[PDB]
Amino acid sequence: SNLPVEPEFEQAYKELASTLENSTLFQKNPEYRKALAVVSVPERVIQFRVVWENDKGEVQVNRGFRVQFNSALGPYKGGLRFHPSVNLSILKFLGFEQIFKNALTGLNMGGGKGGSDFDPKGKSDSEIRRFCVAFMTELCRHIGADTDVPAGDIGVTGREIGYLFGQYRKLRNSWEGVLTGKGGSWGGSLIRPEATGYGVVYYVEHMIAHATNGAESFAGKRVAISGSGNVAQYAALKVIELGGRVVSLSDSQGSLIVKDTAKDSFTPAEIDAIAALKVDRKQIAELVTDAAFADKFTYLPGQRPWVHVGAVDVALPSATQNEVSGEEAQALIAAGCKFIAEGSNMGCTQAAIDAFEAHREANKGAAAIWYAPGKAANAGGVAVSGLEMAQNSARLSWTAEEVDARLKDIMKSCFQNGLDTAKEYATPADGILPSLVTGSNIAGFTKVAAAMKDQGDWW
Amino acid sequence: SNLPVEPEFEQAYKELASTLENSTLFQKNPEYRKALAVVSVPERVIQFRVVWENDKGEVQVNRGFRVQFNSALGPYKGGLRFHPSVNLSILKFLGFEQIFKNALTGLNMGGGKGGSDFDPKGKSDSEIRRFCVAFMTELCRHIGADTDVPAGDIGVTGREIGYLFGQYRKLRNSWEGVLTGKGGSWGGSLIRPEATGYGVVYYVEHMIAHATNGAESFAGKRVAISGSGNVAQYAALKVIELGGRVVSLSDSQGSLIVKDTAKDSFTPAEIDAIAALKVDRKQIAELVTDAAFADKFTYLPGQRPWVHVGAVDVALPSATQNEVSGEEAQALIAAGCKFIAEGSNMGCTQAAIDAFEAHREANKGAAAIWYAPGKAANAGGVAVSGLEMAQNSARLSWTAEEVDARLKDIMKSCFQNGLDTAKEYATPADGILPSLVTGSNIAGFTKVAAAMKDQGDWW
Amino acid sequence: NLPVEPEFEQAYKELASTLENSTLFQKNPEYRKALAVVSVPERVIQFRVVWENDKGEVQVNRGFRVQFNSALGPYKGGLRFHPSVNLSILKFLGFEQIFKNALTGLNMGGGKGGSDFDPKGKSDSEIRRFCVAFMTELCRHIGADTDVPAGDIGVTGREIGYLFGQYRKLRNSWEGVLTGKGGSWGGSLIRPEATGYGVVYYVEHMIAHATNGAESFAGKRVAISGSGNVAQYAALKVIELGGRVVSLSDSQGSLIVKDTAKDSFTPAEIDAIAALKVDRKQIAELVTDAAFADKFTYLPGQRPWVHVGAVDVALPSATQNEVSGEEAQALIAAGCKFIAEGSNMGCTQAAIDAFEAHREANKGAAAIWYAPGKAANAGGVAVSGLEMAQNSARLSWTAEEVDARLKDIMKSCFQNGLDTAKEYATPADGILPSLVTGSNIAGFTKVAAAMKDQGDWW
Amino acid sequence: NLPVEPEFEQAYKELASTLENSTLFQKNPEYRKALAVVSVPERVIQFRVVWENDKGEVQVNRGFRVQFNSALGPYKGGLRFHPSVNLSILKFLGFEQIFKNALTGLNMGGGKGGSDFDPKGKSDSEIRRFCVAFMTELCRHIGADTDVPAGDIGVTGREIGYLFGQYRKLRNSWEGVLTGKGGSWGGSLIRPEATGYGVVYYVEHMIAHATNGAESFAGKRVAISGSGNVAQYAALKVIELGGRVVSLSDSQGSLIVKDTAKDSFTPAEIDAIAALKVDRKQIAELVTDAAFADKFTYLPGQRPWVHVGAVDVALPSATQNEVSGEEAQALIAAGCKFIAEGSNMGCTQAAIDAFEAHREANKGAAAIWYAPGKAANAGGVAVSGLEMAQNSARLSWTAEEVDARLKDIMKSCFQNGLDTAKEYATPADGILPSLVTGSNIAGFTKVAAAMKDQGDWW
Repeated sequence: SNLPVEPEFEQAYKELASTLENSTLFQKNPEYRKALAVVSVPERVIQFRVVWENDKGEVQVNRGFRVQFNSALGPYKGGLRFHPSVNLSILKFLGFEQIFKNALTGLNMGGGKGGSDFDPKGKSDSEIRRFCVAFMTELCRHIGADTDVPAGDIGVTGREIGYLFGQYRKLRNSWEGVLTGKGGSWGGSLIRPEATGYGVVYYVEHMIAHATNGAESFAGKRVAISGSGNVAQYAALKVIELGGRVVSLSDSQGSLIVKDTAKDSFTPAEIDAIAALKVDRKQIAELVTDAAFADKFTYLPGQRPWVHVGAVDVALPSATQNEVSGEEAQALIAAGCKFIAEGSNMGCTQAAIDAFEAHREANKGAAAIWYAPGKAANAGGVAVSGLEMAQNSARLSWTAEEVDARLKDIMKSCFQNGLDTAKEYATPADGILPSLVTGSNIAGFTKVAAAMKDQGDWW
Repeated sequence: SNLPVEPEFEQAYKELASTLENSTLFQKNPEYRKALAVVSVPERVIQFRVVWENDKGEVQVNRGFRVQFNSALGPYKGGLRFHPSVNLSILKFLGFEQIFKNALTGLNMGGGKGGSDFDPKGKSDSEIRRFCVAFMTELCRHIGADTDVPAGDIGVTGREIGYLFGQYRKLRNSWEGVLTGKGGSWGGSLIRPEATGYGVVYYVEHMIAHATNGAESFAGKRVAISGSGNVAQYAALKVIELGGRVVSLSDSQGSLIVKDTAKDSFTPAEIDAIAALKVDRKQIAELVTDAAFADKFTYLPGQRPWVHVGAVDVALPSATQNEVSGEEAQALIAAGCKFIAEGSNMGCTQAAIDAFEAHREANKGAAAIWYAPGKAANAGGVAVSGLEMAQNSARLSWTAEEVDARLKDIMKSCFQNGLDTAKEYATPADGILPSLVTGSNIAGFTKVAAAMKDQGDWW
Repeated sequence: NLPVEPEFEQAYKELASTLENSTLFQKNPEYRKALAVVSVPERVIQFRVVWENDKGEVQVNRGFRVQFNSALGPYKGGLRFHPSVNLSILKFLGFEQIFKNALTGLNMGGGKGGSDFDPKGKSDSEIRRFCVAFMTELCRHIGADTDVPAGDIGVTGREIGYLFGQYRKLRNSWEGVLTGKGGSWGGSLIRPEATGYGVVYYVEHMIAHATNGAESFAGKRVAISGSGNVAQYAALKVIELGGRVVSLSDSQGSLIVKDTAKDSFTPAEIDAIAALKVDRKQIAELVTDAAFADKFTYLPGQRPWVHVGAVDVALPSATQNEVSGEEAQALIAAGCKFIAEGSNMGCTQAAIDAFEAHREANKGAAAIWYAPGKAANAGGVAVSGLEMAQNSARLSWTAEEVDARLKDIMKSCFQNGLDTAKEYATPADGILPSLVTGSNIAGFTKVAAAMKDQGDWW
Repeated sequence: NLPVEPEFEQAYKELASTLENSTLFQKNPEYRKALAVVSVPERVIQFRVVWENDKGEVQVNRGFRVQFNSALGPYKGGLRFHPSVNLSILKFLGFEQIFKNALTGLNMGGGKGGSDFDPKGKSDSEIRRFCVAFMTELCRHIGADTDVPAGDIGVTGREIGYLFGQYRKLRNSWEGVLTGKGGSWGGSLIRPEATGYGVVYYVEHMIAHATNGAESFAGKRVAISGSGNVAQYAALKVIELGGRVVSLSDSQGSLIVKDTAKDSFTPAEIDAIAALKVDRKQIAELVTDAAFADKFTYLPGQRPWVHVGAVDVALPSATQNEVSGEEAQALIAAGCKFIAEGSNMGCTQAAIDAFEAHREANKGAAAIWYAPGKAANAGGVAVSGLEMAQNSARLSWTAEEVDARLKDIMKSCFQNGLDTAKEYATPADGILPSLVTGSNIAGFTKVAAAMKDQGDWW
């Protein structure tokens, strides 16, 4: 060809094509291979020079980017990354994946990603404000509430969303849902901190409902969680609300586990204390310096929770990538684990995923461990961005109760899109649970592709 | 300096600064003094020539104005005034106050004010239409549903909102929530006539709930109302709905009071009759020409209701400015009055306000009379403007029931913002009710100020 | 209910007075309605300007743009960054711009803007940051067909640069949105020389009418004040025409030729004053050299008028209100016969009233003839219109082409003011027509008439 | 983390090198900061282009627009439809356009765009469909004050037509949004002749400086390559000036006069090569007639340089990289003293380094003098600016008016490059100043300086 070398993007494309080729989609719909060629070239890319002033009064140059990849199902939606590795290949990879994740939710959102090679590390607040102002001066003309609604990602938190929103308001002279992850007083949504964690649990509550034909739920279930950030904390609290017991949490240095995994659970106050050590970036281990905690928990330095919990029913890896091995996957299966969902991204290794799915194909219905990818089950952050834009449109804020109930419905849509897509295009044997991984890898594309066809984007 | 002389604006600024300096806000947040310098200079002022034609075919010149003061929490929101005194000083004063009132509600609304030195007095309907058309020809380019949403005020009623909306539609070729107080068939909201009056009562129903830990409500309470316009009429009807008894109403010429303040109440039919005398601009006194009314009410010419009602529990001044003196405030306290809220603006004199708050600091909890300023408790008109814009956005009209329930929730937000701000920055002694006047004077600024900071408008 | 704007109210009052004291409202009585419409600005934008100083502190200033009148063209007029700036002062300066711009004969409306921002003590980076903040809001109200601002006190080529570059980044368009631009990004030749040449061009036409062609600048002694581009190019033009330049001055004092009867500044001397002024130095520096100190007297703390001896022409080219009523009577006693301004509002009202009373009392060439700034000072504003014209043609005209159109403009301006005065302010036979009243009427009727045609009034 | 863009990175590197090897950064050290800012595009738009071929199949191509720099004007530069097109190649071509456009002295920024769409084998209807699809997205980023694209390889009058008509339908505006337009819908006279005349105009100025006016084109033997509008109008100009044209060529071979010492192509011969080229025919066809075959030798598979014998001037007017380092040393050995390009990037870097080393080793008229394309090749881009100027005037100038402004432009371009070289790349006494280094510096400092004034860097 003459095409640029884009290894991250070429790999994302190959992965999706590889999933679609392996299913029955092109056997039944051979013409959808054309959809694949079309969708894989972004509708629009803006690259732009960002000049800004540092604390020493010195001119600085960075590169700014917005990949507006697809808008068949709604306006471009997707995060901004401020990281010195950022380039078009990486944003094309992330933006391409964001199309199909947003689509998988059921919400009217396209896909996109942007950001900068700007490095937030070592920068003052004012440097971050000056760059945000310089960045949004160009970006403003390509985005807006009905066109493209960016959000946070690596190096873009509430602080940068703040500065970017202010500059947009000042340029466009308009108050609108142009960004998500806004502050609560200026168009933010309630249930945003809780979105991903709560969403993980609503997703698996849909899995438990389906697998067990309604006979079981989270009430009395033993849940092994890993990690202790946003996702782990709010997933724990939702499990407790639904009458489940969380027997573990972990940070990078070890696992905190209830000594009695038959009886006991983290309480909401124990989660608050964990939350208050994380803010002050201390180790979970530190809690067993007090007398109350030491009596109720074992701390296991350097250890993941999976082999140490005993009999468990649900596993919510919510710490990091590749945090459940093939081995500790067998250990969960052996322990009678029936539900595992990724709070984290790519949380399960290929070996762990293979073990779960091998088990799903050799065990009928409720006797299978059912695995759900993060793409599907950590989509709660995405769902609540949709609800922030919905609230912004009418400029009327919902109650926590209204936002929570809609997030649960949206997670039921993520679950049902995955289920239905598996049943059509990766049809399981009689009595076998459809593959929530294959379902979820395919569901996005088929909706985007049929929509592009209806809209004349391919024929 | 070189600044223009703006006595009304300099006074509004001094009053807010004086409230913030007297609290603990700058002791805990000294950097918010910068927010004060920034917020006090409007983001944008448009002044513009208005040329229009009178009934004699003669050219007329007036001045048109829009102060777009603040938009950190939403699009500019605030009334239009057509009055021969109008100038930039007065609109800056009103627009500045509107920022913090809208903010106090919890709704995503900035603040603004505009209008004209045009004098509606003696003008024909067609003159008012010609001026409205000439006025909106310039104003249209600076406003719109997501930018700036004006409304009514002195000299701008449904009639002028009508003409202004028509001209905007004709200029912009768009149907949108660009104005509030619209006609019911063209984007108006239900519960608009009832907004302020109903809102007054929902606010105090929140005060009664808090003060009495839920043990009391409006059911069986004796309520002294003054005035007989919109506010008094709908406040009365809401009190009756909630099982309360309204023992009084008044116009400029005297007070109509139930002869038996232990037993009796105005009924909804007696309010209809009062409403039908007001439309035909007659005096409440005139009702005691009939036999039924004379038997049930005493008319007291030239008298306010406050000393003449006996034992009363709630007082809703809803007539005019400075309509409850220091003296008639002691008389309400002595009568066991525990709740007073301003339906009217500045309804209580400084002396009355001081008496209420002196009583609040010397009496624990439910034994205090609790006073709420109009800024807080008459915000129902503002709340229903928010709900009109919400309905306009989707172009789907709510039921009276849906609008009423949301107004009650919004009034609970006005109440809670005032409470929480008092508890933080004017912390009462143990067992003392937080100051709803101080709370409500501060709550607006702290939300606008922290939002400006998040958005980079000051640092 | 109106706010008190002294400066504006004064300028409206003296314009009213010039029109009342004429045949205008006798012949066209309906034109009284136009004065009341013209006097209220079509549009005013006031805005918050938040910017960051070199210590990283948040600073807050007020931005303004007065869009006074657009009957004859897009709004046009300078920006002023000065701590005295307010709406009152900009309305006053903007009201004037309407009639100045009108008198060039080009399609330019009138306006004025700026900020109470104080350039004094500010670094180049603080100015760049303020200019970025300022244009961020201003950009949505202005444009090459809407409103084309320019420089003034505290807004030089430097600020015009930073304002242009921010307008270009935000609007993503390269257009004649601002005048006074650099030679390589839409600037005009003759732009440095425009006001100074223009006042001389105008005065040339005065001397020809007053003497029926019998005198010129040739052999005239010319007192000039100031030492900037305006005083420099006014002097170089006087010299080219055979006149003698007897004075220049800066803020700290005057530099006068010892022999004001026969002697003169040279182009070489002018070049060295300009050399000093790029280096921010005083003209006093020069009588420290022996050659200059023999030719010239330095007068600390003085303007030149009282100190030049007998003189024929005065061109105030320094600052506003630099010719008092007393200094005007001194110029009359020194035998001065022609006075027009290189500086914006150089002459006080007391000075203008002295000149006009002298003109009414002295037949023909015996009178001192004053021309108002809206006519004689319009050389820069004229070349600002030719800069717009060059930007819209996408070409840069030669210095000779710009200069040719400038000469033509200043002649049509002189002629309009004289002919208007002869029709509506008909002087006593042998009295020089009022170029004060002629120009005021000429500029007011051209605006008022176009407003009528366009339905701004009836 | 940056992507590898060889072409771009090479062009940045050789520009850096020319600036380092000079007094520029000694005199103006702060200008180093500008090189790093100028080198990153202000804006790049990449977009999907979906279109339908003659079998009704969906096709997908990549569209680009690089908006490199707009300090000096709206973005300006051609579109290329060629299957090799990518962001790297367009950045390279766009970076060059900044400095080419700057050197015309008109207000034009720089840019470049196009598509990997392959016109080869495509019908007129497929091209129309692709042009409609392409402009459908491109239109929102471009405009007569924002970005004015033009033709290049694979984008001829035909594509400019279809692009213009789609822009007009979508934007509902008739404006100078594109250059290279047809004579009846905003096109310019001299647009066919612009690049060929322009290279000759520039070379005229070279021969005059190198010989201090003692030689001209008169009696010069001129080897030309190519047979398009550029080679045709370059030849007709050389002939008008008394020069002799010894070669033309197309892709399949050269056509050389047998007697390169004394003989020449005629205007009549040029007319017939142009007759053939409208009919898509080879220049080889011509020595099948007896008259031509006696006058001329055809050389299959050859460019002319090695084959012309002794020659005085070389004008490569065919394609990029058509003068290797070897062919450059052959031109030096044949006694060639002046070389400039009619074709975009005709000379290889190896050729340019040979010419510049020869210039540094040979005093005065003994040196071969090479002029870089950004200076000598800017005739088309110049007339593109005059096409914008005509569109904004709403007039069509005569051929003589367009030609007059073109001569003036190419003279100011030559003079800027010579004077810049004499200031910052001062040659050894009797050495010809580097028009390579002079032009590079001249074009970089005009852009860098306007960027500074406008606050793009400090």
